[PDB]
Amino acid sequence: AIPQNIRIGTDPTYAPFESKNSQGELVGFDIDLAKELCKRINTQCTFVENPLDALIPSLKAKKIDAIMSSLSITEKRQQEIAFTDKLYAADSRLVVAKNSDIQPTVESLKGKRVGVLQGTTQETFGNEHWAPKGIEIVSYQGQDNIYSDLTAGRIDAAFQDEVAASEGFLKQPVGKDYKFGGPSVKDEKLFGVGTGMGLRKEDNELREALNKAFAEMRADGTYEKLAKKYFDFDVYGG
Repeated sequence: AIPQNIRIGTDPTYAPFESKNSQGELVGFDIDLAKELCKRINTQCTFVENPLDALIPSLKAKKIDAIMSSLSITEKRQQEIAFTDKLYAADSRLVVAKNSDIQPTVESLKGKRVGVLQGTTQETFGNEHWAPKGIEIVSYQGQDNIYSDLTAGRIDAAFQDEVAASEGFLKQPVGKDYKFGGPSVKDEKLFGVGTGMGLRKEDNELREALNKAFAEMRADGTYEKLAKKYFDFDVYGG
């Protein structure tokens, strides 16, 4: 028998990713997924505010039944707990201006300047991945600073996620001025397959479901359909 009620901990921090209604209602892209799952699981879903750093402890304190946030999933993390409801693939994407023709390849990247966001696997990984390749990389401490450089042409391209890029980049007039270099490259191991919900292994039955429900969404293209609606990109590409 499945749980009578499911407690989810979601703390909106990125409008594009989530948000809150002044009417007291809760809205967000990740929320819509949970609802669809709630029906499939045939149970009640309750959202509780709480920061990631608190989500992990809360899960241990049995305070929450599941964790739903931007938190990325990784093999190393899987060894600790169980993950599912995978939202989207968080690989990488290249953003360049139509003026400069750049294709998904380290070669064409050689001699080109690339900007990255400090405090990430890209910079650290790049410092070695794109280091011996003879590629110049710059780390920034501002998210908007990176886009500003791109719009200025100070950077030949930036390694960002597809969903995050389109969700914001394209979702903003900035993308209109420039938008090219879809699929790029990057180690998926750093961020795993992408992002998902943090569940405990004991969730043998729940995991079996959520996973089953996810497969159904793919069969009916519910996931892909929603993605195409929210934004025009490729989930597979990540």
